[PDB]
Amino acid sequence: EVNLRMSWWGGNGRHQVTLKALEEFHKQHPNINVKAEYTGWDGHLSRLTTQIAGGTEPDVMQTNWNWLPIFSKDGTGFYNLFSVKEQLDLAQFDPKELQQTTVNGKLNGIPISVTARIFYFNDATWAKAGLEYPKTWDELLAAGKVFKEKLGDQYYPVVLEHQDTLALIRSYMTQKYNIPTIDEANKKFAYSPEQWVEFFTMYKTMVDNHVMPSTKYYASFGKSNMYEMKPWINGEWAGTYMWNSTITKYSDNLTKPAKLVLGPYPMLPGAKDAGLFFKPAQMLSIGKSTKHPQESAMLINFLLNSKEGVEALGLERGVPLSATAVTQLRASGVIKDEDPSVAGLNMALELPHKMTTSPYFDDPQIVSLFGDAIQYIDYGQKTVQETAEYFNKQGDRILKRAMR
Ligand SMILES: O=C(O)[C@H]1O[C@H](O[C@@H]2[C@H](O)[C@@H](O)[C@@H](O)O[C@@H]2C(=O)O)[C@H](O)[C@@H](O)[C@H]1O
Repeated sequence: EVNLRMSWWGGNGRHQVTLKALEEFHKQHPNINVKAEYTGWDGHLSRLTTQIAGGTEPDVMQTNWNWLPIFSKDGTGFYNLFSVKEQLDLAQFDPKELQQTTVNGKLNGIPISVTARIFYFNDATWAKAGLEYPKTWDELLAAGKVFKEKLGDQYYPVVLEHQDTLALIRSYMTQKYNIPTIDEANKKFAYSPEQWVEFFTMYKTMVDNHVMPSTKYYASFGKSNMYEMKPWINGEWAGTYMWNSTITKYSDNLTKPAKLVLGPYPMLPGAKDAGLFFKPAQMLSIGKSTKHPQESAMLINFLLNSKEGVEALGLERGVPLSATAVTQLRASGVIKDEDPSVAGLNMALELPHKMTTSPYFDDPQIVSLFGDAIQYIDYGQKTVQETAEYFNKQGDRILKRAMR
């Protein structure tokens, strides 16, 4: 007679399918009740951090890979799933994906899917602009002027939120210099002061060349989710550098007949590595002190492995890593090669991508610092030179506290 709580984040489409899956789970186990706790991405980590600090987190959580150092530096912040391998079929998940979710030999999460940020474009707006999708960084930067002149000041090749930008310029810097962004031995960023000048100078170039809204223009709209903004819905902001695993949260709010379409991935001649931010998209974890680890395990197995859970959940989290699950969704015709999300992943996997991203590159205080920094620049409060030093200094401090 078992009462479980489960949290997750995502759009309403993801909420809808998860809710149907939990109703089927309860149908399958009338002795097991699941209270569902769901929101969008915004504030979700923050609410979870409060819960975990008071020992009141859910039995089952959808978790983010970059949270592992936050909650489980020593692998003990989430229940070890090696202890519930009897309810939960672990062999369906590739051992090297499961290694991305293991900390000090403890299995902290089951990776649901993998993802990298790639370029998707509004095919309607790009058609009107008369432009081909950029194949090079130089083309991306040259696209802004064409949009601006051809279609109007309100038209932009892409919109980039600060976290997207952080990833994008890093990918460019990885292509050029082929070094990790974070030096983990020394608990600090690897870039020289000059490469940080180059990083923020690139931002300023793209903003001046009309590639994307400045953070000041972006702020003139409202506090909405980006995919919920008018200039996104009406095609004026004509693309996104986005996780393939959540691309329908974006393309579903376009004005028909507009679609998001996979763009090419810009690669500097002579680059040894595309500098993708490629990671597990999300995990399902069990609370450290859950009073029901076995029922929590059963629920995660249902959702990720069972015919019924897998069918219900569809692709609202990306392309399943579970071998049974992904085979199932291909056989039911739900996974189609031409779908932007599946095509996005295939293209990414073919890109040279040996460099892995440190979970510290996505530390929420580092991401928040980045947005502060480009806002310094856009609102004229710091020069590029000053912003680059500021970011390097304040960032190395955060890293030290984060990697503590
Ligand atoms: O919901 C997802 O599928 C993703 O959520 C997380 O990303 C955040 C937002 O949900 C997403 O719209 C994007 O803008 O980036 C945000 C972020 O990266 O923190 C995960 O980080 C993704 O891997 C994915 O699970």
